[PDB]
Amino acid sequence: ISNWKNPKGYTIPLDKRLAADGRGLNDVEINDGFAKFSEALYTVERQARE
Amino acid sequence: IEESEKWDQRLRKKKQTIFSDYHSQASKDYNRGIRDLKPDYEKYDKDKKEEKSKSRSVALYDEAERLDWVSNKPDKEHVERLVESIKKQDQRRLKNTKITFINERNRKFNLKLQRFYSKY
Repeated sequence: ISNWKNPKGYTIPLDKRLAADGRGLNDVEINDGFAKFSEALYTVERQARE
Repeated sequence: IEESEKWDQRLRKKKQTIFSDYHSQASKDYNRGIRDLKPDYEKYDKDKKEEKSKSRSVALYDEAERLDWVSNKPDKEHVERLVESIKKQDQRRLKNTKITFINERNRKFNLKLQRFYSKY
């Protein structure tokens, strides 16, 4: 079941089209280094302001 | 016990009859056909007993160098039962062989899709 074309009508329910992808295998996580990075930017920003 | 023995044979055969390959399928079809066979007419015993009496040389059952088996033309009854068995088997085959969709082909495709992906 292709996301691009099909020569005949051949309606496919949405669940089957959704099931045909590799979205789950691709993880969505963020590095830990952002937490220390942003906080440092927030710390110095307050320090300079005071 | 004899009735229980026959029930044992029935149950024994029941758990072997419950598609794997063409190799075994051929054998299963053949032995079903054998199970539907009716041998031992009045012909075979007469043929065994008659020409054996005057067996001057060579036996009627010898086939190492027998010659007559080439010219065995059957009778009408045997060919008739051939045709009826074939027709019955053909009819049996034709008997056993037989909204998310816009058309009947789309329907069959969706049922195929359902068969393959519903597990996932």
